[PDB]
Amino acid sequence: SMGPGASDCRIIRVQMELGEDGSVYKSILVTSQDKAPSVISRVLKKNNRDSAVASEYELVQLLPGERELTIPASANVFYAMDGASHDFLLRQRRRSSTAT
Repeated sequence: SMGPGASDCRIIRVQMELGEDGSVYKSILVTSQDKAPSVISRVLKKNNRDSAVASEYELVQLLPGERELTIPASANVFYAMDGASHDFLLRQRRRSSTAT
């Protein structure tokens, strides 16, 4: 398409397991090459955290049929996300270390 608003970035909503504090849903910017671990770092610091290694968490996209599409590390969220919902979440991942 054509139009003056040719910008290539967008903003998504991201929750966390906070519970009491309510659904975070913070406005997180998404660039053309924003990979999962880059976006996670922004979400973590938006949660008033001492924001930690993104490798300890995983990026998740919410889908309208009550499903979850988990975005892997080497995928640009901007293209990895299905694009059916601008809503996402972040959760601590339990998976091991740097064994070669």
